[PDB]
Amino acid sequence: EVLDPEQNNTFTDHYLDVPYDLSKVFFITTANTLQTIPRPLLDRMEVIEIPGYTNMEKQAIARQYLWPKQVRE
Amino acid sequence: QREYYLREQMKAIQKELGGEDGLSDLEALRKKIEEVGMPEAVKTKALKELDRLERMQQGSPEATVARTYLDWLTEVPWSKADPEVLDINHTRQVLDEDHYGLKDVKERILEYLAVRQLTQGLDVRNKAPILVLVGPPGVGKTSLGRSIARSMNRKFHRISLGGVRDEAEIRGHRRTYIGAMPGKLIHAMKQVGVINPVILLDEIDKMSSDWRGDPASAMLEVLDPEQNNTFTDHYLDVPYDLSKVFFITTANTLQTIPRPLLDRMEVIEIPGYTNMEKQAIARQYLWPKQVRE
Amino acid sequence: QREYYLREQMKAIQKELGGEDGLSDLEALRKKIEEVGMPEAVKTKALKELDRLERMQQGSPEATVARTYLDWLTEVPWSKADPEVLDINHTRQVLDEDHYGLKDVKERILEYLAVRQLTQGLDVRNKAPILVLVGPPGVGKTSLGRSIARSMNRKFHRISLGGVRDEAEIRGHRRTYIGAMPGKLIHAMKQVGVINPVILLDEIDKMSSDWRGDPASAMLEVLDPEQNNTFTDHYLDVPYDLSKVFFITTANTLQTIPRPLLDRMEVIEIPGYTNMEKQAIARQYLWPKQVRESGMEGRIEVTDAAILRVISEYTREAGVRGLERELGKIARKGAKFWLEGAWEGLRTIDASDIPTYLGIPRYRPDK
Amino acid sequence: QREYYLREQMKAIQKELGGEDGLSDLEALRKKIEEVGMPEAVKTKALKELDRLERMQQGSPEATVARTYLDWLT
Amino acid sequence: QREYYLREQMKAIQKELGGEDGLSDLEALRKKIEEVGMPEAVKTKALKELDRLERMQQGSPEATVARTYLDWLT
Ligand SMILES: Nc1ncnc2c1ncn2[C@@H]1O[C@H](COP(=O)(O)OP(=O)(O)OP(O)(O)=S)[C@@H](O)[C@H]1O
Ligand SMILES: Nc1ncnc2c1ncn2[C@@H]1O[C@H](COP(=O)(O)OP(=O)(O)OP(O)(O)=S)[C@@H](O)[C@H]1O
Repeated sequence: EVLDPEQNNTFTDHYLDVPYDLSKVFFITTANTLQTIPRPLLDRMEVIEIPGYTNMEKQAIARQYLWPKQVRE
Repeated sequence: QREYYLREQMKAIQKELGGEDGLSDLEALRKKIEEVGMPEAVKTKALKELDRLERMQQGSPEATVARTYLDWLTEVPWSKADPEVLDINHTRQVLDEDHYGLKDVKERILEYLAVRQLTQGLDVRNKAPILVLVGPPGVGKTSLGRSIARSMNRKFHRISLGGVRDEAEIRGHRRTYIGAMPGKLIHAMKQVGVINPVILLDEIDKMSSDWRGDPASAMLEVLDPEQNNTFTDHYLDVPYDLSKVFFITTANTLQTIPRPLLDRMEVIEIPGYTNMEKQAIARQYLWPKQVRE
Repeated sequence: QREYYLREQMKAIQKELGGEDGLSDLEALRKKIEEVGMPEAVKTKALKELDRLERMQQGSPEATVARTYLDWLTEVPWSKADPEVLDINHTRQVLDEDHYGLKDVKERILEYLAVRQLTQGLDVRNKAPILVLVGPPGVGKTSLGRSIARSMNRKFHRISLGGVRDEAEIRGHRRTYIGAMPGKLIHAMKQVGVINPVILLDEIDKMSSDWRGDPASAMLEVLDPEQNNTFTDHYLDVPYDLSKVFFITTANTLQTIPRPLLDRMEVIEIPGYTNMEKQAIARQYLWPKQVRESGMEGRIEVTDAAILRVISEYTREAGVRGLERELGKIARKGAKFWLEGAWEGLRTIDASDIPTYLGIPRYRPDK
Repeated sequence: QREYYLREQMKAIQKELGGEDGLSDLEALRKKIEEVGMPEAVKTKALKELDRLERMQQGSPEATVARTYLDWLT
Repeated sequence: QREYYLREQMKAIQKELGGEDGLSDLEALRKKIEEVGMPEAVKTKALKELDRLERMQQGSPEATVARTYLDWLT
């Protein structure tokens, strides 16, 4: 009910007996596999797969982000 | 002369300690009970508990309980209804404006209207359908409910039963308790103004069911096609008829519905679309929507 | 002190509602208490609570509690019963008008009536059996309650126990609370006017438990025929007799009924219907009521072979809700065909015209 | 009579703290219930709950539920 | 003497707001304890939970708990 992209204009919990509007809120959900998400819940979300890094972009991350941070701390 | 002079004295005592109520709106409740619906046993017990509020004094914490019971009892509709639409062609037009395909559901609605045309007063039973729409996760069977409700010129209200686990959400709590009020059905019948709504029960196959909470066995006598004209709440203790309510329920599978609840409902399969149907849906419903937005 | 003075004059006016408030109380209820006919200990408790409903003033929150407890104690039936039937042939003829088949249940009811009519002098008898109807969904369990109650010329009341979780529905709350109502059983006894109704307790196998106990423990008190003659709720502080009530209960399976309840019950199983039984109850019961409700009577009919087609090739069940949904579908299609051009007389639906009305068959017959 | 005068004194204290302040509670909630941009179908429920609240007892076990509900709405 | 003097005052007040001995309680269920059993520790405990029902309000929930307790212990 909270992630339905057509019907979350009217979300109703049990304490507030009124419909509340959740259509403007930017949801970002995080997972690490898709197999344990039930199929009606997976259909409501847009998938973006982040694959894992190669060695030269690991070098770029280590030069530009990780090593100055570990030096300052 | 003497008895209405006695009324003059009690009026003097009342308005010198008047609350702008206690004689200003108790008799408004007296007028409002008698003018709206309310079969005879209900109005007898209602006037019985109306004449035993007047000697509470608000300054009576049980005066709140009785007045809120009366205001749940008078604002739930009794015999107020929307007419049936006779233009079956106009209903066909409005159903074709919203969705592509889906001939089975549309023919079900048009046959309901054809039956309601041939009964223009015959003293027969008027029993509204109880449906379950079953299909794959993407096929539109939630938007179809309010498309039906707009095409028939009826009122619409949606209830989500997706994670509901307690029985106090279908029926209420008793009037004894501090903050009690009825279940979602009586509240939905109060939000809607009539006795002919289209109530979408959003997913009927996802209710929790164990030895510590099973609402799926309290949905029996809500969806019973023979006995839901005497549905009894726990807050209201009068029998209240739900036999005129057009209930549409939705599910993705039939295996997780309890078997005494499944055969209460007429099952309409919605199978999933072919490539020509998806091309037509994409041409005249989805692409103009995305281009506008 | 002004407002004390003012409703002091109001209660002095209440001494002269009609020249007195007595007719509404000491003379309302003192007339109503022996107008009914009530036992002696409850008469003692009623008189020596009207003794202090006498003394107090109206309006104050200690008089409304006592007055509602006196009003609820006056309108519960004490020693008033419907007459007993002495002709079991009339009971057999009434039971055969509402249902078809179901021979063992009907003859068990006739055995109970014969036992109670032959035995009215030894005073161990006349404990009514706690009947349990067990079967698949769709067989006539719930309808037999009203059919049996019409057969014995008694009054009927149905209580649904499908999702009852609180124990305060069976046995109520004490009348010292700010809101106070009795249980559902004594409310049902107020609904009927007699001491011997037929109470249908529907779906006893589906009661839910909670903390503060489960309502099966409170249900065991009323449904045990050796302790239900002194049944005590908490609203009424007195024992009440519920031994003359004929209880009928329904269930779908036995494995979820509590063990101290199954030891006091006599199960009667309803097996499910064969095809000849299904077409008999479709000729006699389902098809006329599906044609009346469509407004198509005198305009469309169906043969026996067509009903056998509908049973064999479109249903797989034990009950008959699906069969009447199919017959209602045929009546709807006829009602829609009527509006797009009428006919005279009545057309008769044959077994070769069924796929026009119901579509492609969904089960294949054996050959 | 002494403690009657005591409770009557403290009731006189609470009905005017500074100049007024006796009714800053429900009148401030009446202001706040219309300063926010609620839909009308929620405003009707809120005003009916507040009118049902204003007859009650200040400090009842049945008043704090309604006041907490109105606070969650505001 | 002081027992039936102060209870004589109990009687003389309860006679008009109660029409003579009220409820048959409060003097002779005091005598029903000595005619059944009992160990003396049980007897003094019964007298202690008996004498707390003396002035406590009739129509209150705690009194009924104490009432059924001393009636079932009897
Ligand atoms: N035939 C159709 N014509 C037009 N729009 C359609 C059609 N079928 C589906 N849609 C659209 O598809 C979307 C999904 O509809 P939903 O009713 O939400 O599907 P749903 O089956 O109810 O999802 P769940 O997971 O089963 S609750 C909606 O925006 C519909 O408008
Ligand atoms: N032998 C029969 N003769 C006539 N009508 C019957 C017969 N058996 C069943 N029916 C009808 O079948 C319908 C279903 O009856 P019910 O008693 O409500 O079923 P049920 O056994 O109570 O089902 P559940 O799921 O346990 S509530 C009613 O309309 C009955 O009139």
